[PDB]
Amino acid sequence: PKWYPSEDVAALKKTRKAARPQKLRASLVPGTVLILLAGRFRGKRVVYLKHLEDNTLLISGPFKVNGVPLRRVNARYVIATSTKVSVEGVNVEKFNVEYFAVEDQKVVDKALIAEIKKTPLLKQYLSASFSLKNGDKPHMLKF
Amino acid sequence: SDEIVWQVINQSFCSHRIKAPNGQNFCRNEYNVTGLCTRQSCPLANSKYATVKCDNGKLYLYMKTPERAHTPAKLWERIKLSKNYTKALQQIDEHLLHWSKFFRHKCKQRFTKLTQVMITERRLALREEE
Amino acid sequence: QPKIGYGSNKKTKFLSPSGHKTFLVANVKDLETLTMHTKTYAAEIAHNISAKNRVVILARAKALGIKVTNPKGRLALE
Amino acid sequence: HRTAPKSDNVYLKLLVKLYTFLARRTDAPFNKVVLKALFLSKINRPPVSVSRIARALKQEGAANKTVVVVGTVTDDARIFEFPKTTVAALRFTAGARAKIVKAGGECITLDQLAVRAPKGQNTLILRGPRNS
Amino acid sequence: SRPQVTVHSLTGEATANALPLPAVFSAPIRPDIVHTVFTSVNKNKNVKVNHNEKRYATASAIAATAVASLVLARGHRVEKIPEIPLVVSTDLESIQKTKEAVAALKAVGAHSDLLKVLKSKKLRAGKGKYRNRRWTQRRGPLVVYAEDNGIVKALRNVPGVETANVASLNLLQLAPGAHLGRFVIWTEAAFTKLDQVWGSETVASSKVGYTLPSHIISTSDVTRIINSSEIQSAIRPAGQATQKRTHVLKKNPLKNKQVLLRLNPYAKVFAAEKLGSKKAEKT
RNA sequence: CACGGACCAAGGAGUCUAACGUCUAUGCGAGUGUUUGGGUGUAAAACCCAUACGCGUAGGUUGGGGCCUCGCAAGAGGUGCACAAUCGACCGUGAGUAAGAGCAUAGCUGUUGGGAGUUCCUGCCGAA
RNA sequence: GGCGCUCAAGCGUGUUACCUAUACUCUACCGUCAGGGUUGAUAUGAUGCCCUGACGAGUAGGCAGGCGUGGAGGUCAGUGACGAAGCCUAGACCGUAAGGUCGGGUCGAACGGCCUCUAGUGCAGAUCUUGGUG
Ligand SMILES: [Mg+2]
Ligand SMILES: [Mg+2]
Ligand SMILES: [Mg+2]
Ligand SMILES: [Mg+2]
Ligand SMILES: [Mg+2]
Ligand SMILES: [Mg+2]
Ligand SMILES: [Mg+2]
Ligand SMILES: [Mg+2]
Ligand SMILES: [Mg+2]
Ligand SMILES: [Mg+2]
Ligand SMILES: [Mg+2]
Ligand SMILES: [Mg+2]
Ligand SMILES: [Mg+2]
Ligand SMILES: [Mg+2]
Ligand SMILES: [Zn+2]
Repeated sequence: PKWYPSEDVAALKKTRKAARPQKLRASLVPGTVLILLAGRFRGKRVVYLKHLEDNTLLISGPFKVNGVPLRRVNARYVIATSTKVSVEGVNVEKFNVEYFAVEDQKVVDKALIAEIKKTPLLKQYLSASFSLKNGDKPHMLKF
Repeated sequence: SDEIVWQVINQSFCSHRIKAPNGQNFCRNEYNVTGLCTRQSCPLANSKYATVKCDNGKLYLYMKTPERAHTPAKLWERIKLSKNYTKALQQIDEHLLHWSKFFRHKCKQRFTKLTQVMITERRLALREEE
Repeated sequence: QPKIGYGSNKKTKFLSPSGHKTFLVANVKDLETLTMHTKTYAAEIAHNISAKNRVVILARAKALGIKVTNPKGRLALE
Repeated sequence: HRTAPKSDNVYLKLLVKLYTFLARRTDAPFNKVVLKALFLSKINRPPVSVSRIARALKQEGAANKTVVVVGTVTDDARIFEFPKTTVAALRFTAGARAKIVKAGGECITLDQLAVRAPKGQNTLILRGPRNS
Repeated sequence: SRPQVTVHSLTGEATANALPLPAVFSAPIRPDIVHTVFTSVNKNKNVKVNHNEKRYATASAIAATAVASLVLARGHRVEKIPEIPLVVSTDLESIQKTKEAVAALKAVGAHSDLLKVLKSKKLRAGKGKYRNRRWTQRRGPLVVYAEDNGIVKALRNVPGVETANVASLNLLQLAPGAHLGRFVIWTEAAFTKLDQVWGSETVASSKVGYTLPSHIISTSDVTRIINSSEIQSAIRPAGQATQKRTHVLKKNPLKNKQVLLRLNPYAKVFAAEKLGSKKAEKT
């Protein structure tokens, strides 16, 4: 109170806007392969592990397969393909949002590779990048 | 007669009034706290009134009451606000006890601004002395 | 074609891009009427003021902390 | 009709301000009626003579009522006996004022009536004949 | 609304003798009538004006002379004067020298107004400058005298000061520019004679068939009357004075379930019952 | 595009005033207007007196805004402005009376008149 | 309309799709109107502030509000060789606009702002005339 209020302070009206947990798109499910459309790893195929509280999807390359480390990715900048891997092998509880502010990636990668081996040619798929060739129309293209 | 005086001053020549481009009016009256010609503003319009006004280094408080409406020479009672800002606000509230909130709020604001102006003119005119 | 529908909003009317309503000022006494309304109003020295008076007005305006719209006019060009 | 008196008289405007405030803040329709009357032009404010006041009081039960005339009251030498009452009106001619004072009555402005009867209790409004 | 005014000696010391106010100062102050009459009469230097209206305007101006706030409003430096209406000893009427009268005015406290009028002198702006109207200056104090004993000659030369007999007061001299409240100084004899000239409650005005005007409103201040004590008893409770906004925006019931339930409670139950998709019996 | 074009500079198609009336504001009020003259006057002025004449004066009942009582309210009533409705009396069959409003000033403005092209900007109301 | 068109880019007859206006709906804004709230006083002129709603084409006709030009009274203890008034200003700011303020230029001695009453807004075209030039 060391200064009397010069002019006046207009208090903001109370806001009836409570934040609620996000409702993700139906295609996104744990163990779903993803295509990243921007950033350092744009056009690179990655695996989906879990959805964080702050609405940043968590993804692993695996770094072993394609050199993409554990990372947070925005959901809207990602395409979801119809091919899946079982994520039950990897537990994915410890690492969280605040944690993001090598050994863990190795632990995750061993379990995820274990499931990757069963499906044919999946490692090659995750290794290679994606791009649009001439004559490719996305709207028909089933991803 | 304050209402009559105000109505004449409003719909006739308030010589201290200046019509700004926006349409808002400013009374030039030195004693005026809020330099805007309104019902609550013209010291001429209102019998009960107060202002902070600077004389030399001091920031005096001038009081106006209907009792001294006659004898305008002695009308404005002069009170010295203490240099301590907190003490000054306390003295203003005490003297303006049971006094309409408009003049009290405006008086406090004017005291704050005049104190800042005194500080900053001390700033602009700092000299080698002391 | 001019018409009333083009009228500007009242809250934004008569406002410079700096956000200060322009008020004409002739002398120090008229400057002092804008002592606290520094946020709402900015002073503008009249065209007919002499150079000797303009420096005094500018000094008093700086002391009061009131924005002058046209400083360095007739003390500098453009 | 009007929303404010066309006259530029300061005192009429003050009375209009008081009565519009009362009509806004009083349930009684009396304040509304007098407020609407205050706006009227001279032709629509015919003079109500002391004669009409005498008739209005002769009506049964109205002897002690405060007669109200939004306008001017004029004397009438036709009468010799005039009862005592506290007429209220905007203006009073010298003859009418003398007649009211002489008979023990008294004349008040409409502000004094508002102080007396903010809800217009026991009031009797009169209006002059606007034949032409 | 004082009872009396204190005379002031020429040297400045307050005089014990006191004079009751005349009834003119408690007269209607009407800017509109004064303005109309002032325009009509200033056109002459012709427009006919009712004599009673002219006297009414004169009375209104005289009443305005006592309201110091209006005098400040017009521009006079009445900030430093012993009191208002300003009264001075009758000996003022017998001064023979301009310098003595000016010194008496300094003692009276009208020094500031005279200094203003002196400083205000400037050359006439328009071509009227060469039509015998060349120098223009502000107006000074008015000195009213009941009888002239050489005061008139002394104060003629000093700029800004005009003298007028009590029996002959002028609206032009009293209200320059249709603006009420000129600064005036009344001689002690003049203050007394004002009653005879204009009349009091129980005294004939000395003008044939003239009475001072009555007030349409008995009280000048409407704030006192509107507040009062009994009206507030008569008045219903007040509002907020800043209306609360209701229904700033329209929320369609069909798209927002909350307002839909608000409009209709039975909609909740009907949704659970699904009567809209009810099956009529096959029969 | 269809239709026309010596050249530069200029100048470039009539006036004051009256009569009646509606409305508005102000002053007074069965009154109202002064100035027809005089006094007075820091002097056409301003202030004031008469002097005349002008234009004015010479009930029954129902409804009724309003106010009183009862009623929380709807209502129950009581009382009744203006004015209307019909019912009549009298004066002298209406402009009727049986409890008048006008005069003066100013503004705007309709009509009749006495010789008598477009129209600064914005807005508003609006036939057919 | 122009370029162009002839299983039409010509007609009449039906089908959808599509483009979009001074039209309609919603929102915000600006104006006029209407209904309101607000004083033992308002955090800014109760002619203020605030709330709510309706309308904005409009021909004939009529009314209001602003801008600008002079005249007079009053006023700003206004402005001025450290540069007043006048004029220009493809500069800046303001106003929907008539315009206003400032900057600069020009100018070189006085004039402006504001309240009131009083006068008073820019163009077109003809008969031609005169000088001057063919
Ligand atoms: Mg310039
Ligand atoms: Mg009439
Ligand atoms: Mg009866
Ligand atoms: Mg409040
Ligand atoms: Mg809305
Ligand atoms: Mg009857
Ligand atoms: Mg009846
Ligand atoms: Mg569209
Ligand atoms: Mg507010
Ligand atoms: Mg409508
Ligand atoms: Mg229309
Ligand atoms: Mg002038
Ligand atoms: Mg220009
Ligand atoms: Mg713009
Ligand atoms: Zn003021």
